[PDB]
Amino acid sequence: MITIKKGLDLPIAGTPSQVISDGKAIKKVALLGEEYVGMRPTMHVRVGDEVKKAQILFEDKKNPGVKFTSPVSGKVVEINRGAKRVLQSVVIEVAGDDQVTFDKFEANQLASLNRDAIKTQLVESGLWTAFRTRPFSKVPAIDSTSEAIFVTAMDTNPLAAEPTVVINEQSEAFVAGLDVLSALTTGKVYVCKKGTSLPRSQQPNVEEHVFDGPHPAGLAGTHMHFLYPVSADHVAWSINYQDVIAVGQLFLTGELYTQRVVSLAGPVVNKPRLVRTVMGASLEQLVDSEIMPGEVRIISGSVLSGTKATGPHAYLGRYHLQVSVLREGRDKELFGWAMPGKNKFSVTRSFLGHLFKGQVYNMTTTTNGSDRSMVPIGNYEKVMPLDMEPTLLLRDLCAGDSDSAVRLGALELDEEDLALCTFVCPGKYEYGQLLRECLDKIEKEG
Amino acid sequence: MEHYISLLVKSIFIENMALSFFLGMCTFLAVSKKVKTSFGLGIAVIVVLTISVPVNNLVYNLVLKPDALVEGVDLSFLNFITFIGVIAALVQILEMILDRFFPPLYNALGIFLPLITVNCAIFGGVSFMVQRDYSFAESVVYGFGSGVGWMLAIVALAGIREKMKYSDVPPGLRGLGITFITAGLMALGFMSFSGVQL
Amino acid sequence: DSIKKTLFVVIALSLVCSIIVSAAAVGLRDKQKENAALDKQSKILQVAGIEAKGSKQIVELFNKSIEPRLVDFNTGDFVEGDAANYDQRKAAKEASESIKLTAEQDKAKIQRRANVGVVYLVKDGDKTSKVILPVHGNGLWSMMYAFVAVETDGNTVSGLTYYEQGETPGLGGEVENPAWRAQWVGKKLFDENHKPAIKIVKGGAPQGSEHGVDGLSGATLTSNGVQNTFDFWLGDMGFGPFLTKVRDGGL
Amino acid sequence: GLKKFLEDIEHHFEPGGKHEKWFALYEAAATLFYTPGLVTKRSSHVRDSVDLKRIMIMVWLAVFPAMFWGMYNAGGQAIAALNHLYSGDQLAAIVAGNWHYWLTEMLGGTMSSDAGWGSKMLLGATYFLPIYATVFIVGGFWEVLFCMVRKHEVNEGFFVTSILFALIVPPTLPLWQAALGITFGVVVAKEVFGGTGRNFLNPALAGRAFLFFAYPAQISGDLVWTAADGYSGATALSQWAQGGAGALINNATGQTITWMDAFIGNIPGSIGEVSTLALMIGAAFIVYMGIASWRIIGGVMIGMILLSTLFNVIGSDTNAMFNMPWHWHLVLGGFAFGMFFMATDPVSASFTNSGKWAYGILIGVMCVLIRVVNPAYPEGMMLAILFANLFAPLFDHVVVERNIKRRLARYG
Amino acid sequence: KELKKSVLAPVLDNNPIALQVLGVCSALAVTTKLETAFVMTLAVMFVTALSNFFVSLIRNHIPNSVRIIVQMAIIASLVIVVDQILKAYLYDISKQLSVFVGLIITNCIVMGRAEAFAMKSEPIPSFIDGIGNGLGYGFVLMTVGFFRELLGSGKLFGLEVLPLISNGGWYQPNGLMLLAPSAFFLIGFMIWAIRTFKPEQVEAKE
Amino acid sequence: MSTIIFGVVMFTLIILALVLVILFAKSKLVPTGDITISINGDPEKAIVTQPGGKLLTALAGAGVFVSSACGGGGSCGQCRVKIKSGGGDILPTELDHISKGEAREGERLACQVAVKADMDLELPEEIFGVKKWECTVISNDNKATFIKELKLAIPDGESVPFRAGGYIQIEAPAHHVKYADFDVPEKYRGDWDKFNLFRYESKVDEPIIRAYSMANYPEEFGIIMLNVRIATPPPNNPNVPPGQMSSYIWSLKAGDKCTISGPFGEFFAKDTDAEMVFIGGGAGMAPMRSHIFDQLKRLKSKRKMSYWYGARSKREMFYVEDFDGLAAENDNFVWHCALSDPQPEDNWTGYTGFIHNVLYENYLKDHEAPEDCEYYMCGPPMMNAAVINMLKNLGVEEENILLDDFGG
Ligand SMILES: Cc1cc2nc3c(=O)[nH]c(=O)nc-3n(C[C@H](O)[C@H](O)[C@H](O)COP(=O)(O)OP(=O)(O)OC[C@H]3O[C@@H](n4cnc5c(N)ncnc54)[C@H](O)[C@@H]3O)c2cc1C
Ligand SMILES: CCCCCCCC[C@H]1O[C@H]1C/C=C/C=C\[C@H](O)CC(=O)NC1=C[C@](C)(CC)OC1=O
Ligand SMILES: Cc1cc2nc3c(=O)[nH]c(=O)nc-3n(C[C@H](O)[C@H](O)[C@H](O)CO)c2cc1C
Ligand code: FES
Ligand code: FES
Ligand SMILES: [Ca+2]
Repeated sequence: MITIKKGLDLPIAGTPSQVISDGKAIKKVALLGEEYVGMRPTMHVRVGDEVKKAQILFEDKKNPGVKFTSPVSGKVVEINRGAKRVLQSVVIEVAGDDQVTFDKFEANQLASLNRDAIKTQLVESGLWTAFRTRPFSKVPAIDSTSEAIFVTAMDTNPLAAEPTVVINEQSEAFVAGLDVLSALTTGKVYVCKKGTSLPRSQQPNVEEHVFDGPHPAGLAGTHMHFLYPVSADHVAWSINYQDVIAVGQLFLTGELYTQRVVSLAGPVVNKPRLVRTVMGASLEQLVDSEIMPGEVRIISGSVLSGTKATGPHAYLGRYHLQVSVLREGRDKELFGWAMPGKNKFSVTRSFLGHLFKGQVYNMTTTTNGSDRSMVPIGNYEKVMPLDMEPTLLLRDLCAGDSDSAVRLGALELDEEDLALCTFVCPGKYEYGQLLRECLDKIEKEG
Repeated sequence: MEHYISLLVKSIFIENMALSFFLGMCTFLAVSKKVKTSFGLGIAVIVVLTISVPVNNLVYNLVLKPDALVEGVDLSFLNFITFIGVIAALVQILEMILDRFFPPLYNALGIFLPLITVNCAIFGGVSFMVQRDYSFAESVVYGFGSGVGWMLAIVALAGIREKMKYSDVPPGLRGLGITFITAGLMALGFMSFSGVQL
Repeated sequence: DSIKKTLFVVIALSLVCSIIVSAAAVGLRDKQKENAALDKQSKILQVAGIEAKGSKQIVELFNKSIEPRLVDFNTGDFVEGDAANYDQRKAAKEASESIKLTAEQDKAKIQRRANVGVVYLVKDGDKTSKVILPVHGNGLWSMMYAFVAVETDGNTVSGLTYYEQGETPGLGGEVENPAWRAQWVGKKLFDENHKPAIKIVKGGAPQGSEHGVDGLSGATLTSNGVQNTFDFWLGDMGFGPFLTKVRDGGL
Repeated sequence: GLKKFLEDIEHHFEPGGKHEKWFALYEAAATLFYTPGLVTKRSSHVRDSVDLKRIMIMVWLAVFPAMFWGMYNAGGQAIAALNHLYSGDQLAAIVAGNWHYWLTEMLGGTMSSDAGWGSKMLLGATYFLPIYATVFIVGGFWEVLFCMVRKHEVNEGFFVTSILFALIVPPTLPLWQAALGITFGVVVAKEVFGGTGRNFLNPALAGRAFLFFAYPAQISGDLVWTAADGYSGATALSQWAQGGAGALINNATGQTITWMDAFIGNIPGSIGEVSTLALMIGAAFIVYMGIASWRIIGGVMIGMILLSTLFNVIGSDTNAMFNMPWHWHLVLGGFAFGMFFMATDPVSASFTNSGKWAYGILIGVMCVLIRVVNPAYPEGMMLAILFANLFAPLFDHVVVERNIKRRLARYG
Repeated sequence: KELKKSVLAPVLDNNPIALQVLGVCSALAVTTKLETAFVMTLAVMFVTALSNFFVSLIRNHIPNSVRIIVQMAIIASLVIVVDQILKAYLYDISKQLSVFVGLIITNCIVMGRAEAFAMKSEPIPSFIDGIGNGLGYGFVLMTVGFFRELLGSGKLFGLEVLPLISNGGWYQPNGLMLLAPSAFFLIGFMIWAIRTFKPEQVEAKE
Repeated sequence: MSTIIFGVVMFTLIILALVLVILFAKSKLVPTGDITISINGDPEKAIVTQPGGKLLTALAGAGVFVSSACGGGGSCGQCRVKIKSGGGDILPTELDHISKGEAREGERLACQVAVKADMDLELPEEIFGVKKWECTVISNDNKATFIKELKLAIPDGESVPFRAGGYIQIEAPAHHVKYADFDVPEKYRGDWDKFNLFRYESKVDEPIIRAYSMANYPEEFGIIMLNVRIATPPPNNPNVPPGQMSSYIWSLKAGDKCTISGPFGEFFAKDTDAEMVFIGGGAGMAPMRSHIFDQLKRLKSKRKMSYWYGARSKREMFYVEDFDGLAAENDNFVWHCALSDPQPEDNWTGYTGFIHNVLYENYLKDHEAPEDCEYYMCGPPMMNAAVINMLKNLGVEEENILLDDFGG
């Protein structure tokens, strides 16, 4: 067992009840072109075209061979574009039951399969986009291999679903997916989980590793740092439990499996629970008549690392397994910075709120302060468990020194790994964007 | 034993050649960007000084000191030319030796010897040795301590200038002005060993 | 290129440079020595009360009035030698011509003392009006060198002048203040028992003090150095026997 | 009310307005009374409650016991020293000769020896408040000037620099020298480097080192630490260097300085460095909150104890400072003000948990060294913190270079 | 005129100490008083001009193996002559200037001009650029020594212009102006003021 | 007097001793032996040379001509070679044209490489087939007011093997020519005497080397066609010397002789099915004629093509008949021309304005997917900056935009 002690379990209101129910009826889905890192789409559909499930919508110019396929069967109704004609989303209206089908295998043939056949079926079905390479968090090249595939069978995000409830319903598909991954990988598959039991794959290279402690204990970056440190010449792949279930279903049935079980929670949600939905479902229909009145922010994913869902971006992300809704904090308070805070959360001990242990806060989207330079009081060390120097790495990210950033780390990191550092900064810095800029520089300069 | 360690501590701290005596300031203020390069330059300074000061002490005491050869003849007006020629020749010969025989030590520190062949730090060290009338072991210890103090100061300035990657310097001060101000603020801090008589 | 032309060039250049250098360096030695000496000559003429400006008048008056002599510290009797060119500061470090000072004997922290010291007799006609004793001691930052003029009795002070010091220009560098140096005229070096009685007093001196001069203000660590200087150089190891000889008579 | 008045004049200050060039001063007063009211825009849609304002107000509130005790102590020392020297019709002419005295007697207090805690604190305030006001105004001028010319928003941090500079100076500083010192501290040490969070030295002990080297007679000696006209008396790190622990004596009262007197703070010196008890009371609060560094404090303590014990062990028969124990170094001078409030500056210190220990140890070692073996200066804490501010980045360099070799071995 | 450009460009356009870092040691050391700064300016002018002249005379015959030996022989002979002249006539200034009279040999201006310009140019222009670089160096030396001597001691060239309190006046001298960091601060702010008016000298944001 | 002789003799002996000792230390410690330079893998044709010099002069002797544009000195960036074994360490100036990702393979600028140790070079895939020619000028007809077309005849039936978009290098000895020597017809003369640019003249004292892009396609055997713009002093300060080589090629006329050196090039077209959009201007008509004629005639590709040329006036236009003949026989190609200051004599009913505005408002704005085309471009400097900026605001990736700046 690996035990993490430096972190933060966020005490935000609206924790869900881990009971799965049926969600709203969805009539539109979409594929979001800005959430794939370094993706430049070559469109294969026009507004008015009719599509089938698992039918290609666009490809990648910078990643040859990768296909992004439709989750549902219907009609392309919107191709949204933004600044410099950047693709924002391709919206599809759900109508009919059409699909592209593939080959099906027995549950006992999957562990002994050709890597090229597995890769071909994955790329053609469009489920190859479930993987992400570390470093740079990009979809793998269809002609590459990795010696470590990390399965994320846990979750420590705030207001998140609990993977055991979902896996106990698709044990067979989960085991089939692990059996497919054991043949796809060159080496070992790491099923990172909590102490509770899960269905076991029985291939000799599929191993189970238990992680303990608060967030980030459930992020793939921590697992890679502790089990298989990555670098420029050691790359690992990452996949979550629902994508493994989808892989198992694809190889057992010959059909693309597009079924999510997401957590709908937050301080302004009446009944927080797990709901059944579809890949890319419309987030302005999934939350209809389920939130309190007022002005709120709808988020795809966690409040720590997520995308604000407004307008053309208001669809469930690809790598997201939860929806979060919280109020907007736009009040101005007379001497609000000098009040004794019984309702104010902080990692420091400057407020009265920490003296009431077991409290639950109705947190808003407020930035509790103005933008200021970094005065290091030691907050980044309290929340970062990896074996790095937080303050100096963040100052290298700020100053824009890419080389010393790579030396001090920055290649084992995602934008979700600096979410707590963005959280606890007294200068109100956003470090995910600085890390993405440094990684873009490092990937462009050869 | 106490006589030679007090001289070493004095040379390193009480009388710094970088921040107290102001010798070698152009190279000090120009090669202070990276700690690795400053460390290499400081090691080259240590070697050149510890080899240059004793040899010049020997040459002076054998030739140029009053009454060294003939009673009533002192050639103390050849100090400057003799010292500078010996320093230059010694540095060039050491550079060629490192360049041919030991390539790794050449890439390590021999690549700094052109910058040090004729520098004010070594000339001032030899001049101070002549003024202070040192013995041979005293000259060795003094040269070593002086080189070590110069290296310490330049590596500290390099560390500060690397920490300053986050600063926001006015455009007119960017570079030389802010490096001058930083060296002055370093001397203000090194002024703490002033009253010590060691 | 060619070694022959290289050696020709370097040898010709060496000759052309060395001729000029060694001709200029030897042609100016005597002028350099005179310029070095005139500074001490002017300091002594100033401490002796005589007014002089310009090397002409300085040399004239110093040669007509002041007479250097050599005094043996151990017995305080005159010794014959070359007094005009004696170098006490370099003699003090020589092992044969000096003495190492015991920790308790070293009250002024000078750590050594030459066997013979040079004194200067201010002479009017052939009568000895005063004697100028060179004293030195350790202060807070540097070694401080002074010139004290004593009258024939061996007690009364006629002047003081610190010609070398390196103390903070506004705190302990005030030993060069004319208003402080004017306090020394008329003081007494010894008491009724002929023991050192000069006292540097912290916090002002009572008006009418024959033995006390004002200490420096904010500088009690350089004022201690001056006190130690005089305590030593008026003692049994300093100018004590010579000053007793002067008191008895016959400068 | 005040909210309405603030948003109605906001059009005057936006570009093109009647008073646009004074916008940096309006946004400061607008955010001081009311919170900005902004929202998160990209990610981590919930933010921590702490900001620089609370950090600075918490460091500012911690020095109030020390400030008030320092004012009271300055008043009491001045009154005792005055009643020791003068009496009768001399005391009346000395009181009428100084405004610090006749203002204290005008506002209801008394300058006689039967004065209570109320008139002593008044007399100490008549010395502290002008210095604080001058420092604040003259340093804020340069802050606002740099922010206006460079188009920044004025930020807190000088709120702490100004008070920490005003409490580390003798009660009798001239005001023009305080202005010059705060000017050198703010402009040369902080603002030419970018402002708060972007320098490398301690801005308040770099304006005290300006006045210690430039005007050394008004910040040293025996005439500056008790505000009594014509009173000359030494402090206790100067009385120990002269004759040891047997020489610690208060000449104004004719009593021996005990260990409890220096710990409580009944001794002369810099306005607010005298009460170790009050300094500890404030430091415990700012350390509990996580704003100050207990690693730096422990390093300073370890270094002081080690070097003082070594000096006590090896001993000396000509130097009296060789026999000062560790519990006497603690309560004398500005050791505890510096250990607690000035060494713990986050911007000048080290950025690594392993480097903070070495930084504190160097501060303590250098303080004890400059105290004992440097014959010219009674203490060495402004000189030891300024020295360690130069080698703070080298310790981070060593720690990071050790961390990078651990990475390349694929174990980090 | 071809002359005035060559003599007046190294003063502000291509200043030695402020653009070509060469020459900081003597500028930091000898600028506590103004007489020493003047004498050092004149000495550096003389040595640089004549060394450029002679190196440009013999530039064609210098072997590449012993170039440094020959150039330093010329420079050291000139500096020895200068030091022997200073001791005979201006004795007191030499004592205050003790080691930085010899350090004119290793001053970077004298050697960088002999290497960069004198080996490649005729004799009469090398005298000219040596005089011009000496003027550019003396500009900074005199400008720094002015402030240091005025505010540190209240005197200019030894003449009392500000009456000190310990001489019955009103002025209290600044002690840092006689110490080490003051020269660093003065030269830094001077570089700031120079690069403010001529903003083509500003360095890249890197 | 006794001290002077002793001082002189000891001065001279000290200096002579130091010189002799440093010479003797040098004699034993520097090789002066010989090093061998290695090429692709063949034991034959391997260069041995003195350690004095760089890689450029060492490769220059053995008949191996690397692209040495901009007369070396670390400016062009085309003197790049791959070094297998240990050569010399990188220089910060070489980092200007070579990135940290490229340098790993072994790319270094040959100019800054200092030959003192043996090396192993892997030269770029058999470029040993480079020649130095001498040709007879066929014609020097004037194509525009500031552009002249130089034709050359390769002797003895030999033909230059090159690809569309490549360039040759033309070397010229020291000379002196006056702008009155130029044959500038009265059609384009009126603009010259307005500035009286016949005044200027230039002279050089050592030979110069420059590069020029060919204006004919590979299957046009036995000749080389170029477009050479005259490089006159700028208008702000006109007392600067004219263009050295540009004033020479304009001084040539029929029958004269000049020398050229080998086929080079990097501005090659990609082999896909995507649409191509050729943008040109000024002397950039030289590669754009070479690319277009290669596609429609030699390769006979059926891709969709388009050419957008931007001139100042109709007298500034040329090669019109050649393109109008292609647009008639082939229905894949289309041609458009846009003038900045159309005159009444031009009889102009067409596009007016800058070419980056004409291309956008007419064709690209309504295009179904402008990011899917290949853009080739060559023209004046601020025409490249205006077009690239317009294309970036449409979503086009720099991997599609192929730009050949005329030597920066
Ligand atoms: C691969 C390649 C292909 C090319 N193809 C072509 C082509 O097809 N057609 C074409 O026309 N060009 C082409 N060029 C450009 C051409 O080779 C050169 O850019 C240039 O024309 C060389 O001519 P020049 O030496 O006579 O002009 P230069 O002398 O190099 O031009 C210098 C310019 O600056 C001015 N100038 C000169 N000295 C000074 C000074 N001291 N101070 C101020 N101003 C000064 C001159 O008046 C002139 O305008 C190509 C370049 C490359 C690299
Ligand atoms: C050139 C134009 C003329 C100049 C203007 C005329 C002179 C100006 C002079 O009076 C100064 C004030 C300026 C200081 C600024 C800096 C302070 O650090 C800002 C500050 O107090 N911040 C705050 C403190 C607290 C209360 C708690 C942390 O919250 C804050 O808002
Ligand atoms: C614990 C803490 C201690 C501080 N100590 C000082 C100090 O000693 N001197 C000072 O000028 N500012 C001090 N500051 C304020 C701030 O750190 C200082 O202005 C920065 O150095 C500016 O970059 C302190 C701030 C904090 C939070
Ligand atoms: S003076 Fe130029 S380097 Fe020392
Ligand atoms: S110009 Fe020859 S390499 Fe750049
Ligand atoms: Ca003596």
